[PDB]
Amino acid sequence: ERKLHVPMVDRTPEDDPPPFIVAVVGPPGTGKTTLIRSLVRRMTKSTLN
Amino acid sequence: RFTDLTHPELIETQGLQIDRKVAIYGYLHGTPLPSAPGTRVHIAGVGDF
Amino acid sequence: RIVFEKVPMEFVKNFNPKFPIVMGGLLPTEIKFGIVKARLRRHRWHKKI
Amino acid sequence: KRAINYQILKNKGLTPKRNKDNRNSRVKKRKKYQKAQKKLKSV
Amino acid sequence: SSFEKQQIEIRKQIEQLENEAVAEKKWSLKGEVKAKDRPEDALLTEELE
Amino acid sequence: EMETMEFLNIAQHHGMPRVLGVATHLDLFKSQSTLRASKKRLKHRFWTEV
Amino acid sequence: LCSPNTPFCGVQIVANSDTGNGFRIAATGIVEEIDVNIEIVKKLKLVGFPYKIFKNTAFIKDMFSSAMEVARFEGAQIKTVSGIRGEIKRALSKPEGHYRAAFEDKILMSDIVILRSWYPVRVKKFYNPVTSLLLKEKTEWKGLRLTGQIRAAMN
RNA sequence: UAUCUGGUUGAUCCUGCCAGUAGUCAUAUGCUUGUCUCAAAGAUUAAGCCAUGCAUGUCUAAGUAUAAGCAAUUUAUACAGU
RNA sequence: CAUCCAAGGAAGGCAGCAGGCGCGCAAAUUACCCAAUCCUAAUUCAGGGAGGUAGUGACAAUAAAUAACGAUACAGUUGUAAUUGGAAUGAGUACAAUGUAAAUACCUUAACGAGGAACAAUUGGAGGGCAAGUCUGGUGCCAGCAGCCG
RNA sequence: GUCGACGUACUUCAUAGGAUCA
Ligand SMILES: Nc1nc2c(ncn2[C@@H]2O[C@H](COP(=O)(O)OP(=O)(O)OP(=O)(O)O)[C@@H](O)[C@H]2O)c(=O)[nH]1
Ligand SMILES: [Mg+2]
Ligand SMILES: [Mg+2]
Ligand SMILES: [Mg+2]
Ligand SMILES: [Mg+2]
Ligand SMILES: [Mg+2]
Ligand SMILES: [Mg+2]
Ligand SMILES: [Mg+2]
Ligand SMILES: [Mg+2]
Repeated sequence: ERKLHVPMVDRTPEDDPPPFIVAVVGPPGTGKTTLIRSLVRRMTKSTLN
Repeated sequence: RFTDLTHPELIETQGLQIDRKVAIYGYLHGTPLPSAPGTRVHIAGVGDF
Repeated sequence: RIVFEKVPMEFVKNFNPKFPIVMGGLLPTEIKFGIVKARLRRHRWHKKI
Repeated sequence: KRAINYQILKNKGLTPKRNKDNRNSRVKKRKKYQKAQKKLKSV
Repeated sequence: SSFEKQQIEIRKQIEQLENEAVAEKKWSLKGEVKAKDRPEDALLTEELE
Repeated sequence: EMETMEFLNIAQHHGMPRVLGVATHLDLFKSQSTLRASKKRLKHRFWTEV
Repeated sequence: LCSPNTPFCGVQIVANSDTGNGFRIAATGIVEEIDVNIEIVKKLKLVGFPYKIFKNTAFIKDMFSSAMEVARFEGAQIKTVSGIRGEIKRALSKPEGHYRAAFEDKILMSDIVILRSWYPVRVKKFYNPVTSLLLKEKTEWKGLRLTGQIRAAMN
């Protein structure tokens, strides 16, 4: 039963989909920027100052 | 990225107050955007163009 | 690349890259102006009615 | 810094008004029994 | 700028609406109204159910 | 904080997207016990929203 | 306009200067219909007093300033604060504004008779799009102020 | 089923009937969740598919060291410690 | 079925411990250690996701806080207190010590920790009453529905 | 095809009797 849902249409293209938008939202001073730099380094091995 | 295509000569002859022509670059998302010009779009915090 | 004409100059002058620029297509009904009938309730955590 | 208030923190929502006697069952039963004794004295 | 002109128009309208909000309501919006409070034969013009 | 709660309510009404809670500044805690209690309270409150 | 079922949220304050400490999400809702006109209406009550009573029949004053007004409201439904229902029968020629009414039961002098009526209301066509990106500060966009704020400002 | 409640008429009793009220266990789910001891974690009859890491090595005085290994040395020019 | 590839070839088996997919809707940590239990070896010594330790949705179970003793006040010897007096204590914080392989926790304990004791117990059910308010019906002033809206 | 038979799952109608009183 829990598999059932309202049928809908997904318009994501089959080929070459756009990048997923990841928004780092939070109060000031929580560490949004330092999170992005750490994440970017892991995937690309280069630090964005 | 954001780019202003206004010819600087128009900026000086008429002044900074003149309306500008701008080019916006980015990935498209959601349903396909029609190719023909004249499509109405709303830029959040600016207005409808 | 999308080019817009008659863009206000304040957008170009007061341009902060930190603030995102979100463009959204508009369906025909979004263009029309008129009276909107809706069901609305005060947010539960909002102090005043 | 805008810390969340008590309503947002506990999120008790809309609840009925409950007498303080419900917080401790021992006190509630003590009051019930003494009231019952006062009622026996009339029976 | 055109945006600035829009701002003057809007500010004029905000001044008007602030003044209207402060102003004492019309007799029709006072709830109970007696013949003395409202203009004589005010109901003649108006459409009431 | 209020901003965190304000965003969630906006997202909930406009179509809830994937939400991942990331807790920082945990090194500021001085006790392991109180750190676990804050994590448990913080996690359960977060579960109600998302 | 926007298609039905479109949810939305409403806020009263967007400027950082007026944020304060309270929650800023003021309203939530779902648009049900789109139209070009609406017929909001408001209750308007006419308040008068009786001066001469003949059992069920009675004469009332202070509904109306002239027999012009009574002319339309003949047969109108009226009742007292006590709940005795009545009808506006006929306008007295003298004095102006006085009319004869009949009630299901005899009314008292101290009673107040009221006529229920409905007054149309109009929606104000005010539209002030938020244009934060066009501002230098981008975080203190301010538009029409709240009634409480205006009253405080003028004292 | 029992007990209790209610309906069976112009009313009250005595029968009878009718309806609701019992149960732990199991599955799913909702709201709440402060302290001490203790303890388990299956399930689409899908024994369906797996990124990544680990899960099986082992030398005593007592099988084989000229490691161009280490450190001790003339306790050791066959070796002798590790 | 499926990974790498210079396309010539090469490498696969989590119904082991963690952790993923199987949906678009969901649930333990990719944690520490061999200190105990025992197992393997040439062996007292090395290894052991076997196993233990801790973390994590109220699985199933045990015990058990959220106040106790008075005075005053008000009301029909009973009830009610955002009244009032000074005594008690742990939830929590924390020197320390104990605990442990190292830690967390427990048991101890200096110093803090209580009147709205806001240090803010919950989940269900039953029954009211209020209006210049709203709707429906009719052997007048009534009845039904109901009443966050006067 | 508002088709027939069967199987399965449900809905429904048949409850008042004696005594006293007015
Ligand atoms: N001690 C500690 N400091 C942290 C942590 N996360 C962030 N910080 C500090 O918080 C400060 C701000 O970090 P940022 O990366 O600038 O956070 P931000 O989201 O960019 O903040 P804004 O850009 O000002 O809106 C830095 O000095 C960080 O060192 C954390 O976990 N522990
Ligand atoms: Mg930053
Ligand atoms: Mg604890
Ligand atoms: Mg829950
Ligand atoms: Mg408590
Ligand atoms: Mg304790
Ligand atoms: Mg040697
Ligand atoms: Mg596994
Ligand atoms: Mg040997």
